[PDB]
Amino acid sequence: VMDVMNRLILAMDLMNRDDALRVTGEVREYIDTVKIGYPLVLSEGMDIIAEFRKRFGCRIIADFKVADIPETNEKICRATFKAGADAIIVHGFPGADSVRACLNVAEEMGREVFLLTEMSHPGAEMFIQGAADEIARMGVDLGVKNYVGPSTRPERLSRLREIIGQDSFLISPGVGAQGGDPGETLRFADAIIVGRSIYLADNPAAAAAGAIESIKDL
Amino acid sequence: MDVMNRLILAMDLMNRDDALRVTGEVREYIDTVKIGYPLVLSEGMDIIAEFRKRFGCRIIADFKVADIPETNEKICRATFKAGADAIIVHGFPGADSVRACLNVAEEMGREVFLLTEMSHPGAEMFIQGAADEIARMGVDLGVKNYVGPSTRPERLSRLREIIGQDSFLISPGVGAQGGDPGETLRFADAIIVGRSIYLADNPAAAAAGAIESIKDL
Ligand SMILES: O=C1CC(=O)N([C@@H]2O[C@H](COP(=O)(O)O)[C@@H](O)[C@H]2O)C(=O)N1
Ligand SMILES: O=C1CC(=O)N([C@@H]2O[C@H](COP(=O)(O)O)[C@@H](O)[C@H]2O)C(=O)N1
Repeated sequence: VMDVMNRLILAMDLMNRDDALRVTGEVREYIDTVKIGYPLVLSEGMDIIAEFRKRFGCRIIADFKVADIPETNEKICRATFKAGADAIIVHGFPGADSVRACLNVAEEMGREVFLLTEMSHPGAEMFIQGAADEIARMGVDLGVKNYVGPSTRPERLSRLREIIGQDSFLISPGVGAQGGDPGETLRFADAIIVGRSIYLADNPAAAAAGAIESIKDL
Repeated sequence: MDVMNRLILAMDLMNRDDALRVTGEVREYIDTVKIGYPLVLSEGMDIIAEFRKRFGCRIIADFKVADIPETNEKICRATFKAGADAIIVHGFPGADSVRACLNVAEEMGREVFLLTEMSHPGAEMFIQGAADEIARMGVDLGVKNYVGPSTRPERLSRLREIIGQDSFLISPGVGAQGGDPGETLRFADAIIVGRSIYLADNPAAAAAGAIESIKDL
């Protein structure tokens, strides 16, 4: 599994190149893995991935929550890996064929797929939560090794960890702004994803250092 | 929304030259183009403005928005800033995530299309069982634009029943995936067609032929 420095992944959702680059550079000594999503990509282009690689020594997880039909999913994965992303996050709710399409491209291109099971926001309780355990089981059956689970629901995150096993890699968002606790989340997740608590702080470096300090024993 | 010939082109080619050329070859048959991530992630969001400059067509950003509310808001803002007239959002992530999109659309004068049931086989695993409820959620939220599967006419008909004749419904899965143009239009206001047109030997004839099959429709 990828060796995430300090078990902390930065969710870089700022929407302008200058600010995104500044903040990421300021926390560079604490984080070597950055999650780049559509807020930044749709604002600055896929070349932002290239710029991050050039400026920082950070792995890039493209958080695109791929959720289309198999044929389109394959195209999205190809374009994303072509740009330099180390991994891509895919939704499991659209079914097994859609996930398999992503896995096939990842295998062919030598990259990784992260399967998003349950989400962290309130709305996830409406439809996703009830399908989450089966989506996770589906991931295991398909050979998925990397997963995403919610920090906001410890009981659900714990169950997801059980389903995927200790060998699987699990990252978890919802820490900080959404209410999740760093340490508690790391009881089940290999790494925590943190966005606003760091990138909106007056001193992102201090925010990152503080978060790491609170989980130093972990 | 008034879609010319009830036909929406799904432009999923991945290079600017081919995308612009093919769209230009069928421009006389359409006035609405669905642009998704295959093209956007390959050529950039500036491609939307380019399409409006060259064709003056309506642009539906098929981004199947499926994030938390906060992120959904940012995605919609960036998308509408690029010139998209509408955006497609997944309903599976819940009401709050859809509401976030509706708010931005209202603020920027755009439309939100709610994707209920999908057209591919995998949709039967989790989405289909929640589709009717997702559609009712759309009705409760005031959603007026929906997306349903051409590949399952009975499911598309049910979606139409739930949302009513007043709502706008577009449907993908026509052609390559097995859906029939005419049958799909019995329930949907417009059909979405990708490969059957942009992958055809002669895209113009494909589009012309498709419209011919639904001539008196
Ligand atoms: O269930 C999930 C999945 C996910 O990726 N995310 C993403 O994780 C990040 C959370 O950021 P934040 O720490 O709440 O500011 C954002 O980029 C979200 O889009 C989430 O919050 N919940
Ligand atoms: O359920 C759905 C939703 C959707 O948007 N689509 C999209 O509709 C288009 C269908 O293209 P095609 O006619 O099968 O080539 C693609 O851009 C898909 O991503 C789909 O096929 N099924």
